[PDB]
Amino acid sequence: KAPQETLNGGITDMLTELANFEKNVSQAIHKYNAYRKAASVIAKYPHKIKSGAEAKKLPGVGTKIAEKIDEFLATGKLRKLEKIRQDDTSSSINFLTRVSGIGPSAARKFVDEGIKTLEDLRKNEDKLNHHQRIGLKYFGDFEKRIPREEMLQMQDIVLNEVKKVDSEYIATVCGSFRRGAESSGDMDVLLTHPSFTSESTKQPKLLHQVVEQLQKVHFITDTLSKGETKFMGVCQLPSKNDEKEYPHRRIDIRLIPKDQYYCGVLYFTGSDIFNKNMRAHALEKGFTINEYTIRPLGVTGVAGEPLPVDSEKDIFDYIQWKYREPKDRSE
DNA sequence: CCGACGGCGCATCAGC
DNA sequence: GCTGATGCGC
DNA sequence: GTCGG
Ligand code: NA
Ligand code: NA
Repeated sequence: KAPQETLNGGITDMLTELANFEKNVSQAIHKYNAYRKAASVIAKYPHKIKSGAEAKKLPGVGTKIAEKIDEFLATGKLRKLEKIRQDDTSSSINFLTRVSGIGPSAARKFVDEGIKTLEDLRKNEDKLNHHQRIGLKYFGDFEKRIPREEMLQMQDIVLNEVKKVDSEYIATVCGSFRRGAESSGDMDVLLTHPSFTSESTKQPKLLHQVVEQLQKVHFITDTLSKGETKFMGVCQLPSKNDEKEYPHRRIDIRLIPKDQYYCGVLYFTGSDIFNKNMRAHALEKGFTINEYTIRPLGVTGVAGEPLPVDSEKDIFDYIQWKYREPKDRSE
């Protein structure tokens, strides 16, 4: 259950700025993660907060954050923020990172080499790599929320081609999209083939082939990176005659060994909080999970040998939990 | 006090 | 050349 | 930055 706007947005928002600043400008992921974490739980939090103490209570919340929360309650702002908002470099530094391929080093490098806008980018592509190129290119597309309708749509295309290419494959769209989301950010493609498993001799072709196909059929426009197992690229929906071009979008496809799929599936489907809790119970029944497998916890304190997973269920099976519907994997 | 905090594929870079 | 290390995104 | 050894 989550309410939150006229409630604690002021806070969650400030925090997010904070987080960004750490990541991008700071180069402190942990700190970004920390601020995000705080931002989340408080998001979920049913009350009109009234102080830090109140929030301290939150798990994630703490001293400094709560300190902030007081100024903010009191002032309606965070002074830190104003100097940050007013500091040149920082902002530009935060902006550029928006650009897919551009991280904090690049972004800071650029800003030092004077570059600090799309333009500068545009006027400097000899100074960008591919990934960065496509990202600059697709800048607005990417930040576009994707529509499930489309998702569905997109969902269908990717779905058949694979089917066209080979019949034995398996794919599945994961993410919020799997969780039943009205909208998404990208398309996570989870796939595998029978001929591809754990101790098996890999067919790059497999993945290859699925790409090409989707390529062949002008589904996937660009290509961020690709190798025997992972492919990250740009894809689009064929334009309806006299109907303006939709947006281009993120899509990644992942190939997995059949023995680890569901784990992968399960893993990749989320939620994140869900995974945590699950990791927990699964543990309670004496096992340790991950993206790949499920292991029987050692009678000692830890002990190898992964179990036979033929489904998501099975997973659920081992830990004595009802096979949850991806829909309610909210946690 | 102090370490962990997800890890990994894939591209490009520093080096030998 | 290639190895490993670093950036990036997921 | 927060949590927890
Ligand atoms: Na706390
Ligand atoms: Na970026």
